Amino acid sequence: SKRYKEAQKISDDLMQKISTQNRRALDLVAAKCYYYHARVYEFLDKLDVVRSFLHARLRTATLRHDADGQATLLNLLLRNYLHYSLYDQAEKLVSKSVFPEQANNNEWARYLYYTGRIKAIQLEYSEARRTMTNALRKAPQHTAVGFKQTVHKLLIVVELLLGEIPDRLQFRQPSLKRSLMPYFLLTQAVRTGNLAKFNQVLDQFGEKFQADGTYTLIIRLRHNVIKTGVRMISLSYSRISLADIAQKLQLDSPEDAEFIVAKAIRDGVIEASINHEKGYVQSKEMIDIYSTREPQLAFHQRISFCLDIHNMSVKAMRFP
Amino acid sequence: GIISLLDEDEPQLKEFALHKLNAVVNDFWAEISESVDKIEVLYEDEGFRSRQFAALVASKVFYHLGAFEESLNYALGAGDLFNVNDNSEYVETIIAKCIDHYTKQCVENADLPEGEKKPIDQRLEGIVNKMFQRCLDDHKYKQAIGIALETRRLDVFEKTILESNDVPGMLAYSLKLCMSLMQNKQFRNKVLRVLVKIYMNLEKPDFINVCQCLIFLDDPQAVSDILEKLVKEDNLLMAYQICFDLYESASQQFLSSVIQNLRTDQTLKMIKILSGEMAIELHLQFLIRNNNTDLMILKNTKDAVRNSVCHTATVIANSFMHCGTTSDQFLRDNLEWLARATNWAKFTATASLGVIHKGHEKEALQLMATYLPKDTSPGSAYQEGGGLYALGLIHANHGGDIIDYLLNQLKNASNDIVRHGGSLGLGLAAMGTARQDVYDLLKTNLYQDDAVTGEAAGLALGLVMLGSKNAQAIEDMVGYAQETQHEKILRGLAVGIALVMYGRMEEADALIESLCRDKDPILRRSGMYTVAMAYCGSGNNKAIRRLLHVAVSDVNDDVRRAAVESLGFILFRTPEQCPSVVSLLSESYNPHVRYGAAMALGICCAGTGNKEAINLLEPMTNDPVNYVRQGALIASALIMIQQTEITCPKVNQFRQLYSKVINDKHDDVMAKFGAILAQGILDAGGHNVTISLQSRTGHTHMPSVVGVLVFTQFWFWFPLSHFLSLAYTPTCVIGLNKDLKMPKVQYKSNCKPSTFAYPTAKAKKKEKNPARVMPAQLKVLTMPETCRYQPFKPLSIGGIIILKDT
Amino acid sequence: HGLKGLNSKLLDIRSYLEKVATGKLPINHQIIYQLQDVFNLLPDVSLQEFVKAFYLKTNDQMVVVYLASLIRSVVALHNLINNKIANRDAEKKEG
Amino acid sequence: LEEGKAGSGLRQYYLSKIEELQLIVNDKSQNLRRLQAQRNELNAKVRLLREELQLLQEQGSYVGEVVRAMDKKKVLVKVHPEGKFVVDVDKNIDIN
Amino acid sequence: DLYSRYKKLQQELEFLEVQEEYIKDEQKNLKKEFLHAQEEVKRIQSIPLVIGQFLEAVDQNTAIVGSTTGSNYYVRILSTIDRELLKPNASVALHKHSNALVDVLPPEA
Amino acid sequence: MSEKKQPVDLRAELEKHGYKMETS
Repeated sequence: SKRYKEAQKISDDLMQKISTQNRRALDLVAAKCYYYHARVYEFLDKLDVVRSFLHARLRTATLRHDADGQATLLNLLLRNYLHYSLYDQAEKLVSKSVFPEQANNNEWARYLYYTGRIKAIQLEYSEARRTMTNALRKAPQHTAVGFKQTVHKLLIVVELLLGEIPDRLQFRQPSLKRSLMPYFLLTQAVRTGNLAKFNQVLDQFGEKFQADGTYTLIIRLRHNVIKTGVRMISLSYSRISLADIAQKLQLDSPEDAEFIVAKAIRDGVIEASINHEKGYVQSKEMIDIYSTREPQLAFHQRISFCLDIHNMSVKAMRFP
Repeated sequence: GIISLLDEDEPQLKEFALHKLNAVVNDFWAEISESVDKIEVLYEDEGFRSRQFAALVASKVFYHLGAFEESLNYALGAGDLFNVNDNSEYVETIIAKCIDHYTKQCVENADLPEGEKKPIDQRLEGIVNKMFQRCLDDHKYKQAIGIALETRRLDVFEKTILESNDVPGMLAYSLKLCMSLMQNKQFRNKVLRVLVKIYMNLEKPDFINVCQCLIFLDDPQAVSDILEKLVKEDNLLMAYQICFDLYESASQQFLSSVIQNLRTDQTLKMIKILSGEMAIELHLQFLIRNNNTDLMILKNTKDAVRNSVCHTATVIANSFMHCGTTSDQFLRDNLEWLARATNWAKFTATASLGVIHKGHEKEALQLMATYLPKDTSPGSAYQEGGGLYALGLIHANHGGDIIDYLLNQLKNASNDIVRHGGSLGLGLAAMGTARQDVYDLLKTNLYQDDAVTGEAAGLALGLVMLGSKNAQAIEDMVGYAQETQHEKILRGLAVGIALVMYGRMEEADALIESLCRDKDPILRRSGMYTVAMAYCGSGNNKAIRRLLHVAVSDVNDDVRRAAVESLGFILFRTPEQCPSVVSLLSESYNPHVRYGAAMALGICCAGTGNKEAINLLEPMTNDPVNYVRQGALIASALIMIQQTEITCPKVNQFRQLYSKVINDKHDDVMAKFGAILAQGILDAGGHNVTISLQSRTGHTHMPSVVGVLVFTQFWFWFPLSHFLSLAYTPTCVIGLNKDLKMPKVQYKSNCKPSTFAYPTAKAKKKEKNPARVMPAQLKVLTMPETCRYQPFKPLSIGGIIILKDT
Repeated sequence: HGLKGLNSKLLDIRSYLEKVATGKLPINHQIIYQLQDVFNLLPDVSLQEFVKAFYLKTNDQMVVVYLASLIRSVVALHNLINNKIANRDAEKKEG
Repeated sequence: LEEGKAGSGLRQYYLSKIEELQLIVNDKSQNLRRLQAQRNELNAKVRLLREELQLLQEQGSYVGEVVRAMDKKKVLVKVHPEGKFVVDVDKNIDIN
Repeated sequence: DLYSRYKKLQQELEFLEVQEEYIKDEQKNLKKEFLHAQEEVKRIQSIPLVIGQFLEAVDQNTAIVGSTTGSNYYVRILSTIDRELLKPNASVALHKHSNALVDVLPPEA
Repeated sequence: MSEKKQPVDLRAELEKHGYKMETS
């Protein structure tokens, strides 16, 4: 059936001409059995021979039938290429385009989960939290079954690296709960500023970390504990001695006490001022500003560009 | 990241690097992206012999990155190793980019026209003719002539027409494809002029290609060159075709040019063919013998005797259907209706005398002695003005000493009543002849300072200068429009300076900018008819820029109406798109836009049987406003011209709707004027003739377009309804073999007799008086196989053609 | 009003210097000295309070542009929701 | 031909892709023609509003009651605040 | 032929393109003229307007009303408000000249 | 859907706050 689909692929390279109004259905059906290419090849090992074959099909659809073709083939690329190294992070850069128009429906949302993990590998957390949230929020209606729960699982990972996360125990489903059970106490350890609470989570749940695949950020989150830990105590305490805060900051010597807060201002954490003698950290705050300009001026282009798209939709849907 | 090998000095590691590239690059297509700057080290090094293949792989990564023109630049610097190997698909893209950039570079260099031209690499043009060997070897003429049209150059195109086998006549309809998609006339005629020369070098001579250039290249010396070669060739029988195509489909000055260089048997033949007198006599005999009319409808409109607007109504309607019969019983059958005539009614009454007598150049003057423009002085004087108007309707296009006969009467009798139809007769008879003295004696006639004569001298001076694009004529017409207090001299000079420019395209836009920018609504409407006649036949969007702009933002509905009417003048070559683009534009709140748009759809699709225009005109006759229903009646008769019930089902439905609304007194007189008018349209020429704005050869018909555009608004000037008689052209099959001799020939048509009904085994036709025929029935008919007289030229359309004795 | 105010005082100040250059007596100064000093009344720039008027004017544009974003949300809510409703309904019912 | 007729597939495709574009933009005008004609007919409604607002003053309008009809086609009707009238057809609705 | 008609297919395309920008600017100016017409119908009419004694709405776009001088009338109602606030029984302000059906009271003082 | 992606796979506190008094 894959060879018959290859005869469908050669005919996908020829006729046309002209408006092969049946090739969109060929994009649909073939994307299915291109995922059956994935499953059948995954019965033994990776499909890498079909990675050059997919690149042959993905590039030969350029630029003509890429519409709805390139989106599904790019997910076929991204999925298993996310499983097998490498370079896809910089490959999708030059691949885009975008590629418009987004089709079909949830296809672009799941693509923003796939490339969401990609753009999360660059660790920029504003684009990563917006691509992970837009991946899950844009996907109706399910069932089935658990991979729509998986995008929600890995979604708040970048929110754990942000330094502030809510407790998600109220969002647990009858399935997603039993799947993330270790990840529960993980994000609970991210909320708390305790080091041993987070390290014990790593040692105990490291097996589930192998099941999810996300590891490297678990050891560096200790720096999120020192920055959220100092954000906690500084804003918390009136004037805290560097010896008393040294328990939760685990070192906080008389020297590095300057950099903890100073290099936190470099990251935009706390404004606390410290005169170092013994010393003591005296945290004050005076700010009255902002909450104004970018939100309202962007809302102008937001609403207008939106209603313009809703025009491009409604105005063009009146053919009947 | 295999590009890191290029850091080492010796080139053998570079050749081994590209040896790694061209294989595994499938997954590495994106890997070379950031290192392309390191590929530039090889591409910019002349001492590196493999820099070619370095530009191949650099063109491959740029092919994956989406860079096109950059891949073309490296394709030029990729040497010989690039163009030799084509596999997978790298070809269709780079040859699309190459041909595109090449043809737009050739178009760029074609507007210079000569000198300073940008450099053209030999490799990009190398893969032009080299990949064109695929078109030459596979023997595909459709694609070969396609790229031959792309290159915009006459050398390789001269090789395409020189390709082997045949292609016997295929250059003819290929030029039909060209002219269809043609943009400007710059390189068009330059490509056309060499094709008639390669047909002269061809073994089988064909006169339809030199006919195509005669109506396209349209230069005065070329027709004198080809016919001098016909006289040198001692050609008689087969030159009869192209000679009549010269008379029919070419301008009057084109005829004046060919007779000028020729005259410097066949000498009397060229006089007979260029004057077209035999065509008038056979048309007269065709109209009197084959006339099919119904007097019952004319009597039902007669006895109505409504005192308003009916004066021109019945006479102009029966003058259409009866055109050229000379047999008129009208004044005998209707009398009290004609006794009701007053004011301009007797103008139109004696003006119809010339519409029905159209043709018959000889006795037309002396046969009217009873109806002659008296000038008995119980003054009807619009009477004696309309009499010379009748003599001008017959004497349009060619003519004779009767032109000076009307000129002397313009200098005699009274004023300005003579100038009304008299100067119209003087200008209409000299139309297209570029007459000189008429411009002078009409200036001293223009200075007599009256009003109703304003349209008289305006249309006359505009007709005599047609196509001349003169200077002092428009300068004096725009110089007299100030001190005059009349708006009719403004409208006559509006169409006058509009009619002087015909087919000018962008050449007239210099004046069109001044006419449109001015705040005078009459002068803006002048620029609308001017831009219409200049862009007639062309679908260019440069006209629709300002034409449609003033059709939007202007506050005056009348000029806006004339703005949306120009869609029928300029777009008549492609009538199918007009119902789609003007669809909503007939739903507008003001009836003026709905009216002019209904006239636009009527005159544009008139030559077609499209049902969509009839569908959009169905609610138009249902509109509450009167004259929009009227224009819906006239335009609906324009779409049904010569088309019987078997064509569209709405024929008899509208025919009964015409007599219904005119016999119904409750309906408005205005709206019902276009009813009897529609009965004249549909029945025009006894159903034997119709209006044709587009000849089969591909050239537009000047007197028909000029006739209908002056006929647009009949309200301001009632006699303008008589000018539509010029738009009537005969549709018939003429079996004349040659000269005066008339053979007896009958040939078969394959259509059913239901199509032959004009309210099977073989059709019965002349045998040339010729016989009427439908444009749709011309393709199904076949020349007689067993008859003694058979045509030497393949028979396709009607008209007069050669018939050879066998 | 802006540009005609530019060429007004321009040509009027052109007459101010031209009358001093040519036409004397005089015209300087029945009113020249006092009128020209009235031109020199206000230069008029900051520091100081004119700097306070700046961000105060910024605080004035706050409310109106805040309301602007409010109308944006209301107009987009109503029109987009209702149009897509009547759109998807007309397509799914007819098709 | 490769120059060519196979190349004309790409050449004509550019004008096919712009055909679909211009077709998409053509509909963008077409439905706004429906909206333009919508408010244009509504402009004929405000002209009809003013026309009926012009019609109705120089006369007024009332409501009658027919107490009889005539052989002459007239009808016996009262002007109810005042004395009666007798008027005639009124050619849309007949006597019967 | 192929390249010929290929060069013939952008004529009507550019003509339809200039028709696009045309009809856009057309319905832009006519839209402002319709907004001007909205200023007319909202100006229409009075100020001062005589209120009158309303009885019932007989059928679409018209109704019967007595004036404050007590005479039943037949008038085509104001276009933009057909029904919702008209109600069976109210007091509708009648046009100065025509006594046209326009609007009722709040109601009422 | 079922298409595409998914088918693939200080306390409260009571005691301590009351103890803070008698601690010191």
